[PDB]
Formats: sequence, C-alpha cells, structure tokens
Amino acid sequence: QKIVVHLRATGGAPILKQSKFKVSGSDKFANVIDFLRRQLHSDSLFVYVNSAFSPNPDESVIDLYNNFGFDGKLVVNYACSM
Amino acid sequence: QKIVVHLRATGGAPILKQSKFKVSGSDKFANVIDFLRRQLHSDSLFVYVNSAFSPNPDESVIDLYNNFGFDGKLVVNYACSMAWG
Amino acid sequence: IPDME
Repeated sequence: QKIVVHLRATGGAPILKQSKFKVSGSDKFANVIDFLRRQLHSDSLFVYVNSAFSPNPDESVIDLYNNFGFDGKLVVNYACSM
Repeated sequence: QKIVVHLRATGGAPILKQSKFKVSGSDKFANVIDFLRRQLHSDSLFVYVNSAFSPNPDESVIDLYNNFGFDGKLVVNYACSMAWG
Repeated sequence: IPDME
C-alpha cells in the first residue's frame, strides 16, 4: 500500500527538514503538492518528474532543439532493447 | 541556428566511433535516426529525448509510480523559480 | 521510517 516519495530540491528552492515520507498510493497527487506548499510557503512552485519522449521522425530538428535543446546542442539517446 | 546532436547509447546499445553530428535545424528528425542506423546496422532502435513532466493533480499516486517510479520509490523534483530556456 | 500525513 505504501510508496516512498523522495522530495529533491532543485534550482535554488529551499531544502526540507524531512526529504522522504511513505504515502498510500491511492491518494491524488494534489496531496503531495499541497504538502510541499505547506512546508515551503513559496508563491511559485514547479513540481516535475523525469520522463522519456520519443519524437515523430517527421519533426524538424529545430523545433526539437527549441523544446529540449540548450547552447546549440541537443542530447538524443538511442537503445536497441527496452 | 545549426545544431550539434549528441548520441548517448542507453540500455546496452552499441558504441559509435563518433557520437556527434552537426545538422541544419530545418532537417527532419528522421535524418538523425537514419544516421544512427547507417552506423549501427541494427534492426531494433529506440530514439528519444528525456524531458521533464508535470503530472496532473488528478492522477493516482500508484499510476504515477508505475510509470515514473522504481524500487518502491518515487522521486519528485520541485523548484520555486526557473532559469530561462 | 518516515510517514507523510
């Protein structure tokens, strides 16, 4: 029933006194977000997770770079099994 | 606005002799994929870019963990600002 | 062992 949530502070956001907690997986994610804001008391807050993204081959390399590029570079990964 | 594309092999993928190529930003992504296949000669090939993803508050914590969790753990990152890009 | 809520 329990999943352990690590709350990792990025990009100048404050570090929390308790970085991890166990939470029942049936609650809505809002619970987690509201809980952050309660502890931070910060107007702005972004909450995001890493993810993979498989672009359509018909997509122009520029539009990709605009979205997932920096410094005139994009890092594209490839695999043969997954 | 010509872009250098770095090719990182993941999940045990074969090594390239030269893991970068410069490309016109008007080219289609296909160009990048075709270029890999030319060098690899592998039937199977997954090609993706890793991005950040803000799930909808109406999503059940389990379904999230199934998709973006590992080892009974879910790693959520959070910030108050962003650098601009 | 930490418990949220």
